[PDB]
Amino acid sequence: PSRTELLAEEYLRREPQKFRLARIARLAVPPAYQDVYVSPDAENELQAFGRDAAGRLQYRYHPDFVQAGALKKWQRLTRFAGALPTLKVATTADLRASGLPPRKVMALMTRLLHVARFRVTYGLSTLRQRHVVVDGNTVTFRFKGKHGVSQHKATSDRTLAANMQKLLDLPGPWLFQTVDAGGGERRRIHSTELNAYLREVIGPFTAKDFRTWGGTLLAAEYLAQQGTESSERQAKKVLVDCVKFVADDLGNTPAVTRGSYICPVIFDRYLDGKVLDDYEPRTERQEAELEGLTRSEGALKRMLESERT
Repeated sequence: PSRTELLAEEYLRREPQKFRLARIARLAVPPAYQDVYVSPDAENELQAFGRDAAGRLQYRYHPDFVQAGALKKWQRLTRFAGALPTLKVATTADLRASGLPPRKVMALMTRLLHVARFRVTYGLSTLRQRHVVVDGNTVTFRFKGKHGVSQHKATSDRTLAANMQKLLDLPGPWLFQTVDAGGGERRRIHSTELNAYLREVIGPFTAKDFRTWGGTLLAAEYLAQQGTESSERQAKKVLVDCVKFVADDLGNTPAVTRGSYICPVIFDRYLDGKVLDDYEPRTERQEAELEGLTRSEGALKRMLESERT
């Protein structure tokens, strides 16, 4: 199902009465909106959704996402991790579609933003057919990104490779195209269209969250692999190395990477001798809270959660 369809089996339906307190009224959801679902849980990032007068989805978010500087980076990232399982459901629904309809191509792109940390010189939405090489199940991207910075990313996925091969069957130069069955109607997917799709599937989170989350996860994995250091001087040197590694991956400078991409909580922990491993669930309940996340993703979520009071 789609995100809203998945949440429709959970959310309260607006009838002016609600059916399966003052928080809902504060959202000020326009009364003329149709099939309005509102959250029974106060914590949900998506607090309300409904259809406007043109049959378009409209959203009201938790005030924490609209208030100026309401969330620390670690808070935003833990909430983002909570949104990943739902994202996986939504993109799969679109990927099961036949051929190359717009939503399927955008789902493919979204998956690439997630797994490879691309930005939306080139970014994901401006890739050309020359920028991708498919060898069996391996898809390798090589392009010059923002400020001419290197981006080299390889992923192995049968359905990704198969879909990439379908795209490469179309006339170039552009990579991400949607086409009808006959072949006569073909156009590019542009950044505006993709960003709109992201609003649906991950809103209030944005494409940037894939890179802050992904950068933080890559950093945490890097540190876990290197292992802790006894010397403070040495441990801090490892942090500098880690920033360089992640910066190279993300196509950023080290300064911007440490400043904005790697959540510094992971560095605080490392300097105190703690890594991803140390944050694995210790009960069934804890593992259940991490449903839909990978081992590494779940461990990162718990590490970030350790910042809570």
